[PDB]
Amino acid sequence: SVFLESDLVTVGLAVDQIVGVDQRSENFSVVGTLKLSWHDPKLGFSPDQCGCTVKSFEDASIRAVAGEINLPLPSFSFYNQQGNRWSQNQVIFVTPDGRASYFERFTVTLQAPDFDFLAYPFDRQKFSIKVDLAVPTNMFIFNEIERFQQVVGDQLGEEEWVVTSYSQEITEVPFERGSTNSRFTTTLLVKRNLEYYILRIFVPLFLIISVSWV
Amino acid sequence: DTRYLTQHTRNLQPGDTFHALVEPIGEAPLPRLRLTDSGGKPLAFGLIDQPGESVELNYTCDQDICELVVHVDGTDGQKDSGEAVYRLLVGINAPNLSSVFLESDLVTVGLAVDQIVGVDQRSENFSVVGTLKLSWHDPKLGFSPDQCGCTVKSFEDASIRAVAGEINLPLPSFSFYNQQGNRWSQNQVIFVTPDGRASYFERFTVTLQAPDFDFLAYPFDRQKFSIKVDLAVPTNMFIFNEIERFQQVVGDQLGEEEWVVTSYSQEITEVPFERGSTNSRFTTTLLVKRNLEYYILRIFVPLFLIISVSWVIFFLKDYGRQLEVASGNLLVFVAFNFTISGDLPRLGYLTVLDRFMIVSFCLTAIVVLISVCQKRLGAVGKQAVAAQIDTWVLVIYPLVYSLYIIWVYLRFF
Repeated sequence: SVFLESDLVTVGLAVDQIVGVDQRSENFSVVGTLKLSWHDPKLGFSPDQCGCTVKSFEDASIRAVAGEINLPLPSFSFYNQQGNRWSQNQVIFVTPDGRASYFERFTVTLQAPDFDFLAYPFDRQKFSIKVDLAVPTNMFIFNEIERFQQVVGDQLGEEEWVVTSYSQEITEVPFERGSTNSRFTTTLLVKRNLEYYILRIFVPLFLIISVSWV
Repeated sequence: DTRYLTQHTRNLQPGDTFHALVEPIGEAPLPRLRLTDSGGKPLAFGLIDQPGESVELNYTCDQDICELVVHVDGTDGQKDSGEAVYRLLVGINAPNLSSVFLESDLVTVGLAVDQIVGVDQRSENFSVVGTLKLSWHDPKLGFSPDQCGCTVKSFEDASIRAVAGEINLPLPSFSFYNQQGNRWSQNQVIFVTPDGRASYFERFTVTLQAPDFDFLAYPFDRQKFSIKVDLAVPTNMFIFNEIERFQQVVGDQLGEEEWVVTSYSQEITEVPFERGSTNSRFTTTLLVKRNLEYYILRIFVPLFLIISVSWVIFFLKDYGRQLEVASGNLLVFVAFNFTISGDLPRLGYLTVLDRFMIVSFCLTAIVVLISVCQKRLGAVGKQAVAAQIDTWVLVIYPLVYSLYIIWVYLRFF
């Protein structure tokens, strides 16, 4: 068994809807789910007090009442978030073992600064969901990605773009001076539906230039 | 998906017995049965019987109170066994091969739409106001009405989620799956009786996703507006089992004029979450069809008029003027065409109206292609030839007119 005692953040994320995709403002909006999990021998829920294996908590209770012992918790931030994150449930479960599992279903607006409009309307793009820790890696790191459900939902609900391939991958980033924090970069690569562009722009053009020929 | 099972039992009194049995009703492989306490610590083994097909199990209560949880282990079995059935025989005092001895906590969900505020087309979402009622017996939170000169006490949001979580017994959380943005919750009030009957309803405003928007049939299109409401917790804790219609699902006065509801659907499902864990989903679906009374009087009536003009010009045969008129009628067409506004998001497909419109425009220009030809003839001569085709066209024009309609009837219906 492993004698360096571990606290290690397991991050999972999943997109389930692409609500909005702005072009002018170069942002886009997705609904999703984000799950963090980590063993703490602490918060050791002996099930003599509770006739149960598992107890759970939501937002105001966790951030306040779990901070009653003043042991640390792995904070996190959507780096390239614009505006607000519309958090529907922020529920967090714990085992006697002391296995923390926090997932949060969310609504977000995200920046896409890697919009190349040159290839238009034949253009591909990168939609990213970069999710850092707020705390440094003196405290917490995500090391292992769990795919807790499929990253790209069957029913995204957007018709101008469709996703080609996804990418989930961890990096470590400088913060402050000489301090590094993990970043769970969750990137969709996308290509544009040209069927609109062919039928309402291209054939008309062909027709009009055909007239000049004839 | 559900490859393991539990049942939280009733509180056994001191020195009271317990009997349990599993039998494969659907010729399925043999399961492991066990009894455990309310926590993890286990009490017994469901042994494989003398016959060799039944899982016999026994235990008697020695502690001050016995909180019991029967396990049915389903991991050494048929791989992805779509159907595996079992008959679970459980009882307290009589060893035999009135009231219900599996302790129940069971979420009763009711929902009702009262307004369809907004219906976006481009973004493919829509907004409704409603009410959602959850109810469940917990012998716990047992409100003895000696403290309160009353039968019932109630709580609103900040008090329930915080102060009801003071005892740290669990509560059935829930989420609108296909919610976009925020849920505008007006009152989140929850009632309880001494009995320990939980009554939570919440009036809400929501924006919901409709990824099942087919724009092809447009403007003759029907759609599905859904309100999928999951639990956040798994079914180790809570399940909705029974739907109560606490008021009529579709309000008389929805307040929307472009669509009206055809039929509704309320129905429970169970959905995978995490790995190997299932949570209930209260799918409450409105089926909808479009009011075309707008579409008939501002799109279709005019179209008919404009194409009628192309028809009637063939009557005239003063060919210069005929052509002038036809050309003019086509010119209007352009104006009209860009007038009709479709609020549809830019779309991969042609819809119905897009197809009829494109057929209208082009041959309307074919009527102009014919006026030229006739005028030319008339000028050089063979004027009767021009008149022949005039009659010729009038016959054929409105039937290709008609079959085209019947053509798309078929493909689009």
